[PDB]
Amino acid sequence: MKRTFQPSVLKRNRSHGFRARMATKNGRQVLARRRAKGRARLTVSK
Amino acid sequence: AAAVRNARWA
RNA sequence: GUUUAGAACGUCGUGAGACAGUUCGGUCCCUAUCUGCCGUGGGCGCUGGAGAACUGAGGGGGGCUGCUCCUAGUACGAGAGGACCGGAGUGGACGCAUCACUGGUGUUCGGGUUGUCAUGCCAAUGGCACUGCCCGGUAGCUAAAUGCGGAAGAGAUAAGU
RNA sequence: AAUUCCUUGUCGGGUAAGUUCCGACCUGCACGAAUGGCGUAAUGAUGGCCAGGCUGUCUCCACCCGAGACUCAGUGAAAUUGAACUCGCUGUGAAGAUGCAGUGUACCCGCGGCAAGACGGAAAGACCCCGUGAACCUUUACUAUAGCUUGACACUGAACAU
RNA sequence: GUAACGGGGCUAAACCAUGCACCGAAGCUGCGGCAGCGACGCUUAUGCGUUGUUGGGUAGGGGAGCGUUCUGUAAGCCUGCGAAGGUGUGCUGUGAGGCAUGCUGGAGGUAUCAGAAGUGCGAAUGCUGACAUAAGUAACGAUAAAGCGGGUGAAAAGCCCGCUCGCCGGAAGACCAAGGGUUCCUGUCCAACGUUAAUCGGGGCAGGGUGAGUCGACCCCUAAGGCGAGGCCGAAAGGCGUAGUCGAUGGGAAACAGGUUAAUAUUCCUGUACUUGGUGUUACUGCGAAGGGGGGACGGAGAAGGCUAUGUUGGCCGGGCGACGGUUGUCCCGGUUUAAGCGUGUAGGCUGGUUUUCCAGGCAAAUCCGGAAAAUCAAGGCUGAGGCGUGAUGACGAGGCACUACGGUGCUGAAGCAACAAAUGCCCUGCUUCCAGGAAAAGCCUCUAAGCAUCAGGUAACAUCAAAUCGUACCCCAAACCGACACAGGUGGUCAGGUAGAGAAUACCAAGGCGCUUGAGAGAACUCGGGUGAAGGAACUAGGCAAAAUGGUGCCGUAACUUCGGGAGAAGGCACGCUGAUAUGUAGGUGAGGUCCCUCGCGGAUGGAGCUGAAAUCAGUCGAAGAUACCAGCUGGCUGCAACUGUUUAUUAAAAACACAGCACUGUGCAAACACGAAAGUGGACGUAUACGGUGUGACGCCUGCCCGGUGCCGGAAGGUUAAUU
RNA sequence: GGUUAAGCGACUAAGCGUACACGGUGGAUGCCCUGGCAGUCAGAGGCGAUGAAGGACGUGCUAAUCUGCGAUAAGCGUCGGUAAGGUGAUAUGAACCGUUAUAACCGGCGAUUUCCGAAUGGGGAAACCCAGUGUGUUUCGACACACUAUCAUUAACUGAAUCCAUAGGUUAAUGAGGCGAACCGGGGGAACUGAAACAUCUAAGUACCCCGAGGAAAAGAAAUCAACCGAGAUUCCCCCAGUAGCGGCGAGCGAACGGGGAGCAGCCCAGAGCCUGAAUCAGUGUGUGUGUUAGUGGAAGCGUCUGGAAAGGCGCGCGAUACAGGGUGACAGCCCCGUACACAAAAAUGCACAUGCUGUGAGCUCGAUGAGUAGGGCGGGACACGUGGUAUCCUGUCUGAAUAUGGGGGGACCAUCCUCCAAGGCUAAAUACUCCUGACUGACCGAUAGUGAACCAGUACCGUGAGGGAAAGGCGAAAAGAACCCCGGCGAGGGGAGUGAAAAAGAACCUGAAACCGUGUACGUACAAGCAGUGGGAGCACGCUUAGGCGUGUGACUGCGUACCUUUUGUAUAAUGGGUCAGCGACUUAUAUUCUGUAGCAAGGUUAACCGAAUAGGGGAGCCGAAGGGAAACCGAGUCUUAACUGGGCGUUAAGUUGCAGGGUAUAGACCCGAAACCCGGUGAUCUAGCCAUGGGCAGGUUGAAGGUUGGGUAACACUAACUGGAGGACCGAACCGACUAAUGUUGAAAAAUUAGCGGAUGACUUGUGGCUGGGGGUGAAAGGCCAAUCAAACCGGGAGAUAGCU
Ligand SMILES: [Mg+2]
Ligand SMILES: [Mg+2]
Ligand SMILES: [Mg+2]
Ligand SMILES: [Mg+2]
Ligand SMILES: [Mg+2]
Ligand SMILES: [Mg+2]
Ligand SMILES: [Mg+2]
Ligand SMILES: [Mg+2]
Ligand SMILES: [Mg+2]
Ligand SMILES: [Mg+2]
Ligand SMILES: [Mg+2]
Ligand SMILES: [Mg+2]
Ligand SMILES: [Mg+2]
Ligand SMILES: [Mg+2]
Ligand SMILES: [Mg+2]
Ligand SMILES: [Mg+2]
Ligand SMILES: [Mg+2]
Ligand SMILES: [Mg+2]
Ligand SMILES: [Mg+2]
Ligand SMILES: [Mg+2]
Ligand SMILES: [Mg+2]
Ligand SMILES: [Mg+2]
Ligand SMILES: [Mg+2]
Ligand SMILES: [Mg+2]
Ligand SMILES: [Mg+2]
Ligand SMILES: [Mg+2]
Ligand SMILES: [Mg+2]
Ligand SMILES: [Mg+2]
Ligand SMILES: [Mg+2]
Ligand SMILES: [Mg+2]
Ligand SMILES: [Mg+2]
Ligand SMILES: [Mg+2]
Ligand SMILES: [Mg+2]
Ligand SMILES: [Mg+2]
Ligand SMILES: [Mg+2]
Ligand SMILES: [Mg+2]
Ligand SMILES: [Mg+2]
Ligand SMILES: [Mg+2]
Ligand SMILES: [Mg+2]
Ligand SMILES: [Mg+2]
Ligand SMILES: [Mg+2]
Ligand SMILES: [Mg+2]
Ligand SMILES: [Mg+2]
Ligand SMILES: [Mg+2]
Ligand SMILES: [Mg+2]
Ligand SMILES: [Mg+2]
Ligand SMILES: [Mg+2]
Ligand SMILES: [Mg+2]
Ligand SMILES: [Mg+2]
Ligand SMILES: [Mg+2]
Ligand SMILES: [Mg+2]
Ligand SMILES: [Mg+2]
Ligand SMILES: [Mg+2]
Ligand SMILES: [Mg+2]
Ligand SMILES: [Mg+2]
Ligand SMILES: [Mg+2]
Ligand SMILES: [Mg+2]
Ligand SMILES: [Mg+2]
Ligand SMILES: [Mg+2]
Ligand SMILES: [Mg+2]
Ligand SMILES: [Mg+2]
Ligand SMILES: [Mg+2]
Ligand SMILES: [Mg+2]
Ligand SMILES: [Mg+2]
Ligand SMILES: [Mg+2]
Ligand SMILES: [Mg+2]
Ligand SMILES: [Mg+2]
Ligand SMILES: [Mg+2]
Ligand SMILES: [Mg+2]
Ligand SMILES: [Mg+2]
Ligand SMILES: [Mg+2]
Ligand SMILES: [Mg+2]
Ligand SMILES: [Mg+2]
Ligand SMILES: [Mg+2]
Ligand SMILES: [Mg+2]
Ligand SMILES: [Mg+2]
Ligand SMILES: [Mg+2]
Ligand SMILES: [Mg+2]
Ligand SMILES: [Mg+2]
Ligand SMILES: [Mg+2]
Ligand SMILES: [Mg+2]
Ligand SMILES: [Mg+2]
Ligand SMILES: [Mg+2]
Ligand SMILES: [Mg+2]
Ligand SMILES: [Mg+2]
Ligand SMILES: [Mg+2]
Ligand SMILES: [Mg+2]
Ligand SMILES: [Mg+2]
Ligand SMILES: [Mg+2]
Ligand SMILES: [Mg+2]
Ligand SMILES: [Mg+2]
Ligand SMILES: [Mg+2]
Ligand SMILES: [Mg+2]
Ligand SMILES: [Mg+2]
Ligand SMILES: [Mg+2]
Ligand SMILES: [Mg+2]
Ligand SMILES: [Mg+2]
Ligand SMILES: [Mg+2]
Ligand SMILES: [Mg+2]
Ligand SMILES: [Mg+2]
Ligand SMILES: [Mg+2]
Ligand SMILES: [Mg+2]
Repeated sequence: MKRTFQPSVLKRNRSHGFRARMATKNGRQVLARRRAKGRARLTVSK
Repeated sequence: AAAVRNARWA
């Protein structure tokens, strides 16, 4: 039965990618929080 | 989780 | 049925809604540890060991009944009617055993047949299609099939004589 | 009558027997005309009722074929659990006892089964009530408010007519 | 289950009345011990034969202590002659405790008196970790099915090989996209992983493997949409949006066949092609846009016709003479394959064609497009399957002989045709028809402006360069993706064999791929999935739930009612196999040779061979049964509700609910009402009352009566009342 | 003696119980710290277009990762320091480089510094794609550099409608872009909560969002206060004082004057001269002084004992401006590193003083004296002050002066009197904070603690995403990490051997507890009923004793005896809690106040900030007490009440105050755990709903509308017949889609499916790939449905330890 997750690399990068996040300050604040937290992977982009 | 069984009375 | 969330009627309420008013629809989970119960074993005991056949303390099962016939168309009754007591026969329900008979089943027996595949091919067979679909059917199991059972007799009694 | 409480109203039809169904009656507790009324072919995994066929649905279950259940080998959970040397009865007792009293019964221990009890397991009860709890929703509850609308002033000046 | 003496039992072992005994409590008294308190004797912060008396206890109040970690005491003391810690034992205090010791351990520990607290745990469905219980119980994941021999190995039901059996075969096969990311191949290993074992594996480990001018991506082009210079708007942030710039799921240049690896291939190799640019040479020469025009370029449904894929049969080639009757035969088996490209332009589709002339149009211009006229031609042009030829004296090819590591390698290699059937593929982006009226842009073609017209540039022919970069293994309806699992689930596209059949249904098979990662026995109850059933036939049950039954084609026949369409497949009935005949293989379809005609070809007309091939009738024949299996409607009658197809509570409700066409009311004059937005703006709508929004009703038929008091709405404005302001 | 009879009769343990012994599992306890926690004293408070922060990919003798570094890639140059050893770590090895100064290492200064990222040539799904221009190369295929973002400012050149102009346009210069902890200023700005409800109010101008800046920021040089005396910018601390006041006068909020301290600093414009470059400030060089960024020297012990090892014991010394610490085989002043002291800089740089240039103007005189402003009306806000009688401040709105002969303020207002001069600016110090650097400290933690992280931790892992977020330390002194032999599958595992003090330290490694699970021994147990114990007690076993019998284990048999906690009038209760063990887990802290105890002083007691070599001392600013009464003025051992009290009320004999400890109260989370919710900022339409764009799919078999043709009929129709036609949210039925019934399954094969049937199946169909709508919002053929397994208000983070009269 179809579940909530249907993988799509193009959709995934357009939704949460580095350029999508950095386009707005609110997403840029996510990067600031993840940089402050010390995340190994800042964004979802490979 | 669960869904409160309805075997209850009135 | 009642008893959620859907919906509708009547009714109440400005309304959301409400009504032991009504209508339609609407998830019933648990692999048994213990007690209990039904079966079936292991261990040990019972004073040498072992193999049998018993006694029965105790416990359980079973305990129903109709209708005809004879007594007797007698007792009783004006008649209409019609027995007690006692003795036969034949059923119902229930229970037990059994498969000789009557049947069921008998995907392990035999045959018929459809489609297709294979055995080189024909013929003859086999596979698969619910046992392909069917027709029969041994033993066994089985009831609807057929045998049997309920008692009589004692003891002590209930109410009552 | 999806609307009738009394009520299974009354009558008729259907059945051996019909609180349902169908037809009427009107006594409409508490129908009613676009919050539509009455009819209506067709349509409907639509509701109710009836008939034929059909059958193990049932009288009343029997047999057979498979998959489990059972035995062996291997792997190997779970919910639950205060501790247990965890019997019946009658009575008592936070008022329904394996555990108290009295009394009866019962050698020790598995296996296959059945679920009567352990107020069995599941989930800090959804019903009821409570808290000067929560939330949504309603309105002619309260207090506001967006919006809409009214006028004054400002943006905004100059003739004429009443 | 006696159950109304606790029971036994009792005729006193009951009751009544007198006694004298005895039993009976943590009460009382003895004999010790501890503590509190009161007034004393001496002495008294201490204490004394003190003495008297008190000492059940929750909430709670008061008082006094133990122990733990840390600081001072402590650069002390204890300690490798065994510290802490742990584990025993002994002693001791009213208690929390203390002391000492045996063993363990192997380096710290700490008196005393003070000081400070993360200072004392059984509970909180407490938290974390560990370990039980049920329990060696349930389960080991679709009932598609396995069996044997051999091999490897320490070991084989599970691995490998071989021979059988069974399952899928519109899939359980093949190829992809998406997604995964090495799972691919080889070697090696069996701890863990695999619901068992495992020599095996999608496990561990080590190597190897993905080769492109043509396939994709990238690239050019745009859709929805995103971003957005300036700009507009907004407390700030920001919002909207122009020019622009992104964004495929769409539009744009080109490759096919054969061979080859353990794993890659339209990528490598062989053979044969094609395309777009760059450069150079040569010839002929008007070029040219951020411009114009054309083109690209487009629906649904339906109807055929022409084809191919493909299949069948025959022919041909090769092989077979049959494990058991027959089988030299009209017998049996197998093969009978060849692309892109190039040439031809066919069936067919579309369009009249060719000049000259004029013109306020196509933002300017235009020779182009669009217009106006005139002339002349009976044609011309465009598009397009397929076939044929070439590609191809090649490749492929059954098989053959030699070698060899079961592989293989090398050599050779026959026929390689026809008829028929036939698509959902192609012609077809066609044709016909309908209303709901069916992208864009660029590449491409053409036209001229400005700017060059010796040049440049354009056209044509050769030669030549260049075609980068990234993806390419493998899975891809699943054990590799989404579901926590090697999960009875989900997941888009392409391919579509034989027999029967209308069919992609269904059954049996081919190619191909599998038997689903625990088995072996037993053959109880009971449960699940099924089979059959005497007699009755809904008596069952809320209810014919379920099951059983019906089921096909042809023909006959078919009611009430109806909106005339229906109802209707109404109901109901008849015929179905096989063989022969009509007619040895028919009607029909297809159609060669041959013979005429051609302004000549992929031609036309005859012609009928050969193939393919129903349907009907008659006769015969078998069985209980001929739509024999699978497959495949139960029917009728009354009635409520909703007109109907549809929609809905993903995961207990599919309905009478919602929607619905229709109807009516009302708002709305377009800078519309309204809605989203502090606003700009956007939607409404690039629409204009024959429109749009809101509301209610809910096809159709017949109809929709009375009330404006209340509450709303609309209109009026004289009067009463009334804000800011003055 | 034999044979019978009767009575009694131990010995059995499948197993089990208790005790003990020996193990297994497990990792508690103890010990340990290259990790944390809280501070002290300093420094440093930014980085970035000269390309940051943060990454991606590379880079070694390198397979991976870590740490460095960037194609010059664990590095290169130079200048110093230092050097006999050295090529970072896991982590050996290999191949080498050095050894008296070009090994290596450290520091200063440079060079290089791929790709992404403000990212800046364009684009983009970050680490990728695609260019343009120009210079220079040539092998004629190409190649190498450089430049090309936007905005602001400035200057040139050009350049509309439109004649000039202006807008606009093109260049060229500068500057800005981003990141970063807290502190600061400003623009916006909650709710939970408290009020035992709840509107004003509180929470709170807090949380949060946004803008901007600095090492501090801000504020700041009186149109200020005072009160008839005076003070003299701002900021900060202690008082004043929980006072005056504010307030559904409730909850609560809460000054100022004045005083004590820290630190002090004043100027410029609103204009012209006379003087003149004056003072001062800013640039820069130039030295000095003092730092910073590498370093150098640095005292003094032997013997003996125990022991694997001495730093321990026992002897006898020595140094100390060094007995701070660390390490070394057990506890080291003299073994080592250091420490106390004494020194050091080629180069860079801070700070301070001096000095030289470049600006900069000092002084004097005469003027001038901040207008849509003050004020006012209206509406709000800020002042402790909520409109109140409300001054003062800010202004959305509407008005509107005086102007030194004048204005502002003195808490309504007026007069008088004091005080000051707004409508222009600048200004150090005292103050706040710590991402970061260095040193040091702790009655702070010691692996369930301390940061989430002592370990390759913001990792593994979870989630679409925002976001959430772990577990996991210890062999020994030295790996000496067990050669060799044996069993086993050329295994695993084990037995020997060997190493070591010890393997009773063997890598599943310090110590090794408990639950739990085993082996052995003793005793008990197979006719026996129940919280499993207790009192009594035989027998057996065993240890002492000598026969006194005790001690230990077990325990037949027997009297009595229904767990614990919580909550209750009341529980064996069949009421709640708990499978067990171990670890952790709840009345604290700060301030204020009262009371008690105790100590000190005493009609007095005591300081706070601050100063201070500083727990001393100074500082008495203040606070409490010694006098009260009254609303108050006032009076006073009295006073008030009243006209007045013989009165009556309250007072007058009675020691307090400051510490420490403790009992209460108050504000903070206030003993701990637990809500459903409210508010704020973000993340989600890869699921689902709707919509948009672009593609795809729907085997087969029926019914046969309109229309058309040909007849028949009509004057023509109409009408009628036949044949063509192929209409439909048409029919039957696969794919596909739906999900009506039943069974199964219900700790599933599956957190919604399977099997057999069922509905639709050319359409209001279905589907792929993209896109759009976001939380009081979406979307919804409408069920309160759906919006990532969550919906009558999603998810994540924050307010937040909301609140919880309840358990
Ligand atoms: Mg019901
Ligand atoms: Mg059910
Ligand atoms: Mg049940
Ligand atoms: Mg027989
Ligand atoms: Mg049979
Ligand atoms: Mg054959
Ligand atoms: Mg079969
Ligand atoms: Mg028979
Ligand atoms: Mg008798
Ligand atoms: Mg007798
Ligand atoms: Mg009698
Ligand atoms: Mg009724
Ligand atoms: Mg009747
Ligand atoms: Mg009726
Ligand atoms: Mg009505
Ligand atoms: Mg009406
Ligand atoms: Mg019906
Ligand atoms: Mg019937
Ligand atoms: Mg368990
Ligand atoms: Mg029990
Ligand atoms: Mg009882
Ligand atoms: Mg059992
Ligand atoms: Mg049962
Ligand atoms: Mg509740
Ligand atoms: Mg109440
Ligand atoms: Mg007493
Ligand atoms: Mg007492
Ligand atoms: Mg200490
Ligand atoms: Mg300690
Ligand atoms: Mg000891
Ligand atoms: Mg040691
Ligand atoms: Mg504690
Ligand atoms: Mg087993
Ligand atoms: Mg069991
Ligand atoms: Mg089983
Ligand atoms: Mg399986
Ligand atoms: Mg085998
Ligand atoms: Mg098959
Ligand atoms: Mg792998
Ligand atoms: Mg493989
Ligand atoms: Mg093994
Ligand atoms: Mg592998
Ligand atoms: Mg190639
Ligand atoms: Mg490539
Ligand atoms: Mg292509
Ligand atoms: Mg925009
Ligand atoms: Mg802009
Ligand atoms: Mg595309
Ligand atoms: Mg069309
Ligand atoms: Mg063909
Ligand atoms: Mg033969
Ligand atoms: Mg033609
Ligand atoms: Mg491939
Ligand atoms: Mg492959
Ligand atoms: Mg799941
Ligand atoms: Mg999975
Ligand atoms: Mg699918
Ligand atoms: Mg069976
Ligand atoms: Mg059957
Ligand atoms: Mg029958
Ligand atoms: Mg029969
Ligand atoms: Mg009945
Ligand atoms: Mg039924
Ligand atoms: Mg009908
Ligand atoms: Mg009815
Ligand atoms: Mg549902
Ligand atoms: Mg649905
Ligand atoms: Mg349903
Ligand atoms: Mg309606
Ligand atoms: Mg009226
Ligand atoms: Mg009215
Ligand atoms: Mg210690
Ligand atoms: Mg409150
Ligand atoms: Mg600075
Ligand atoms: Mg030195
Ligand atoms: Mg002034
Ligand atoms: Mg004013
Ligand atoms: Mg005001
Ligand atoms: Mg007043
Ligand atoms: Mg007031
Ligand atoms: Mg005021
Ligand atoms: Mg640990
Ligand atoms: Mg250990
Ligand atoms: Mg006994
Ligand atoms: Mg006892
Ligand atoms: Mg307790
Ligand atoms: Mg209990
Ligand atoms: Mg419990
Ligand atoms: Mg005191
Ligand atoms: Mg002092
Ligand atoms: Mg004083
Ligand atoms: Mg007085
Ligand atoms: Mg206190
Ligand atoms: Mg408290
Ligand atoms: Mg239809
Ligand atoms: Mg259908
Ligand atoms: Mg239908
Ligand atoms: Mg959901
Ligand atoms: Mg809410
Ligand atoms: Mg949150
Ligand atoms: Mg708060
Ligand atoms: Mg809380």
